Amino acid sequence: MIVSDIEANALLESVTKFHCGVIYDYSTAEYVSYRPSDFGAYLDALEAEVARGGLIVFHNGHKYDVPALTKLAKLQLNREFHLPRENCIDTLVLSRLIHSNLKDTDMGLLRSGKLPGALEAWGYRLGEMKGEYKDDFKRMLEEQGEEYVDGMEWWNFNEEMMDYNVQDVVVTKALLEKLLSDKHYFPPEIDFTDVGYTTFWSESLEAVDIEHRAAWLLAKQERNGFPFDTKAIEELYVELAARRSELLRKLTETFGSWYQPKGGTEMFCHPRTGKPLPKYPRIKTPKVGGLDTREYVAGAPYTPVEHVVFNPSSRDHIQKKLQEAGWVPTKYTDKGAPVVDDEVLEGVRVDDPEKQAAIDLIKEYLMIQKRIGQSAEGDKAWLRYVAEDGKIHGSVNPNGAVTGRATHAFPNLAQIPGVRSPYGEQCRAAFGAEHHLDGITGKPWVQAGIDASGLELRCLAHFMARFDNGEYAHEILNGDIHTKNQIAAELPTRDNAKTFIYGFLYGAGDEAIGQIVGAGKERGKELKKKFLENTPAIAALRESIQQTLVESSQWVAGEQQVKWKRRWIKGLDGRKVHVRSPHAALNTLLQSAGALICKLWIIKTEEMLVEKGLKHGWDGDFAYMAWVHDEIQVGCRTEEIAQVVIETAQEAMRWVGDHWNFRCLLDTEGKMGPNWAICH
Amino acid sequence: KIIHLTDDSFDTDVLKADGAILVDFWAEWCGPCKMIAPILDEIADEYQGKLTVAKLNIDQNPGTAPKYGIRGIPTLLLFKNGEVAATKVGALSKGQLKEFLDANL
DNA sequence: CGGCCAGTGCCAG
DNA sequence: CGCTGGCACTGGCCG
Ligand SMILES: Nc1ncnc2c1ncn2[C@H]1CC[C@@H](COP(=O)(O)OP(=O)(O)OP(=O)(O)O)O1
Ligand SMILES: [Mg+2]
Ligand SMILES: [Mg+2]
Ligand SMILES: [Mg+2]
Repeated sequence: MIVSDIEANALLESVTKFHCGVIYDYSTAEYVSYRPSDFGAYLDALEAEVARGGLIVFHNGHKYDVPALTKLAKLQLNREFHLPRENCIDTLVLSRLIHSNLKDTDMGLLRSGKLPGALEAWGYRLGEMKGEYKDDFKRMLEEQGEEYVDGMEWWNFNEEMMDYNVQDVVVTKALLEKLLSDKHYFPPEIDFTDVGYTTFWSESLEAVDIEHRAAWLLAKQERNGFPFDTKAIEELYVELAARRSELLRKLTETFGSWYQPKGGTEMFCHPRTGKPLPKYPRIKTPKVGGLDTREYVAGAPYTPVEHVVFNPSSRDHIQKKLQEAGWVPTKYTDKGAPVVDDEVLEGVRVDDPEKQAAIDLIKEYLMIQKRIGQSAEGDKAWLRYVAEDGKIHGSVNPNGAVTGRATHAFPNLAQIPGVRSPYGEQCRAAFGAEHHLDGITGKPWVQAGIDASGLELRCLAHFMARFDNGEYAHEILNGDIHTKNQIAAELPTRDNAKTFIYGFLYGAGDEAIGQIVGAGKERGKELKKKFLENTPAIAALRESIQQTLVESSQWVAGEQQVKWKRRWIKGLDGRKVHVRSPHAALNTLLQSAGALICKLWIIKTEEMLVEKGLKHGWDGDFAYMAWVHDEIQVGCRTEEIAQVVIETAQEAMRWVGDHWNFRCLLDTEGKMGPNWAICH
Repeated sequence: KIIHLTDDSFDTDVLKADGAILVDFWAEWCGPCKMIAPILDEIADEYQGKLTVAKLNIDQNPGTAPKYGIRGIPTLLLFKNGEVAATKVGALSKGQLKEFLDANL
């Protein structure tokens, strides 16, 4: 086993030069540095470790180092270099699995200060390498009279860079050993720094294997990117910006501007008693002035103010105009500010008709800015992330949620507006295989969208089969459960029938329930009874969870103090799943189960396609474009191939279900089309 | 003796009035404005002959002040023949105003 | 005036 | 007590 780390001139997207590399061989216990001129030698060393059936450890190598070395090998040396997935170990992947209760900076992409809780120390030092090296650069630099530029600390190699590289390996090694010391994932009988790759995956907890495979596949997905129609979105921006301009015109005619205190630098004091009056706007006393054209005197105080135009985006402004119009809030916030959301906005009533109608313009205005913000103006807007290849390469953290679910960001391709919502079809149609032209033929590609049917209800069925002998599981397989739940709860749409149950099943209050299905707390109660009564096994399951985790707890003030017997649960693959709160214990169980099922699923799916002879990549037959929890979107070179993907996705799901001996049959539904609009 | 303006009455009551007009842009929430009000009441009785004191409440009439660059309050704009002749900002003393007036009328 | 940050509210599974 | 997440926009604070 060897630990390694490399330094390059840029991010994967445009890396073009290998600076240096360090390798620590457990077999010799020595560190070896490699400078620019040693690139071929560094690569040989890695392949030597592979020829021995060894292991190579990197910290975040699945997303950067490994795929960067392949690219750099072809560009700088005309060499074909491909480390096999089975030989690589990633401490970031490991760290995220064994310390899943903690956040991380995603290797410096996030600021540690805005992250909740504590951070694992070694991993922290690793994610801050660049910034620390940069600060040293600007320093060593300015102490020379030079000027710092862009990010010049990365354009050329240097011994300062070499030392950090060495330091990373020494820290990554320390991080490795601390993770390998967790007896729950790695049995203490084996010395994992001294065994071949086959032994590492077979003797360690199954989760270690599943997390590395998922990570290897999702890094590929990130590299495939999602075909995006820029022209369609730029033209959508124009429509919305125009509609936005008009609503502002209308609103700013209805609600006029006003003045506010600003720049007061002195407490106002009563002229007679000298008593301070904090509640009054601060003032300002001239000094000087007293023909004297100047517009000030001397002991004549005034109150500095500013002119402010109505801003529909400001909840403060809205709340201020509607009260003046006659509204009296009934719902306030912790800080005493009134609640202004679509829910209350839809129920606000006033006299002035123009003002009342204005409210809709306000709701439409906010919704439109929600769209413009995500697609065009916001920091993470689509139009800002579209790469040169006409694809958006969104980032994915395979194990960012406590439950084992993945997290998506920059931008979050997992929060794109649904087709059944304002402007969703246009947003949705903008992402799609049709927007990718084949490298050879030039013809458009096709999309294959597969989604796991009634996933978490089947997960519930599985866990309550030991209480109801498999009954819930039986009823599930009798037509769409969400549609059979819709009519039952006399609900409108199927999406809403889904929102209901999942709010119901994870302990949502009677009011919360009634709101969703949107009557009073009376409705959201008869409905909790009707369904909770139509299935008492859910009550048994809940008690076990409690009797297994909690010992007892108080309620001392606005918080919670609990005495646990054990504060985590065992996942479908044996990992520990942290339970933050007794009331959410059930959710943790089902969400975690669903997540692990979908993770093995996409893994098994791509594995079966490559087995059927298919090549993964835009230069092949299919390409993973996105994975949204229990849904995958795959681009296919021909209709024929999309037919196979779909068929194959169903085979893999049934496989997973058998793998973990699930007490509820698992199923998938696939659609073939040109984009995400038609494929979901 | 004091005139109370509105956005719609401003033009003819001020910009088309004969002689001098002393306009006060004020607001209920300002301490300095509350201090100067008393003074203005007396300045009205006294200059009843060669001056018209008129007030405009900036909250109830949001359209006029903007056109004048109101930056602080109370603001005292002295109009003559529909044109701003003078201007001073703050709670002048009864004794300082009279001067400002005398030295401008 | 752009960076930091709290308070809020919406988008998806 | 819905719970997992990301993220945008307002408004107070400060170099
Ligand atoms: N509002 C919610 N609260 C909690 N969990 C939810 C909520 N909505 C969805 N989930 C969970 C259920 C399983 C997972 C994906 O759900 P998805 O949206 O695919 O529906 P589903 O899988 O239950 O059924 P379908 O066959 O209609 O897609 O996310
Ligand atoms: Mg590194
Ligand atoms: Mg599904
Ligand atoms: Mg889905």
